Amino acid sequence: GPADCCRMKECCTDRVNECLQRYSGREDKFVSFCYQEATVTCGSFNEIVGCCYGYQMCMIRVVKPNSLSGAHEACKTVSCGNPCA
Amino acid sequence: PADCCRMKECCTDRVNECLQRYSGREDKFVSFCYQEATVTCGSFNEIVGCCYGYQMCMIRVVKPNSLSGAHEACKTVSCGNPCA
Repeated sequence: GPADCCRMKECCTDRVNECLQRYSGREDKFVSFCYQEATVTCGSFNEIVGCCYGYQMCMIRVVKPNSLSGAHEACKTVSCGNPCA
Repeated sequence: PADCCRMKECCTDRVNECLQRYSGREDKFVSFCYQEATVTCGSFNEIVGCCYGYQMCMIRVVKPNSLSGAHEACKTVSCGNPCA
């Protein structure tokens, strides 16, 4: 149950990044898994949407094996979209 | 493309700028300026507005001629649920 949507976003992108850092060499295959993990820990206002949906979509588009950091740096500021639906 | 961080920053900036027009009477204009900020920055629920926690914080803290301190105190406060 997040108290603030922006804090939720910051938490979201940090946690996804760290999680994907655990999956080095296969990061692209774990973007969704790590996003779900981040949604549980950081919370969400709609669990279907999660803690930052635009970031998940960006990372799915961009993340390649052993290339995590550039993808995260590029995607972390993208608009999350509507947290409600 | 909406973003709640950008929305929050827009919200508090716009409320502050709006209240800067009402020097000496800021306390009476907090809600007005929050409506102005909500229209300008957008919201995910128009009744809730662009940052509800900030509105309530400013209602509590803003006194005549002390706007900047109030804004500084309130601008990082939790917005609450943007949806309802």
